[PDB]
Amino acid sequence: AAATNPARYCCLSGCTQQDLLTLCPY
Amino acid sequence: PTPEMREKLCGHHFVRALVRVCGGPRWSTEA
Repeated sequence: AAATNPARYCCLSGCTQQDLLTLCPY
Repeated sequence: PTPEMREKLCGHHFVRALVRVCGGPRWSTEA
């Protein structure tokens, strides 16, 4: 279910509160 | 104020948004 490195991935393209909603440790 | 515009989150942006969005570890530290 996991993906690549979100920090890098969003840096090039970006991430929605959805992505970030699932990237948080909660 | 500003929705999920999937803007480029380069680590830090990615950090703040990560929070703005959900939060993260604690972000307290000095709190």
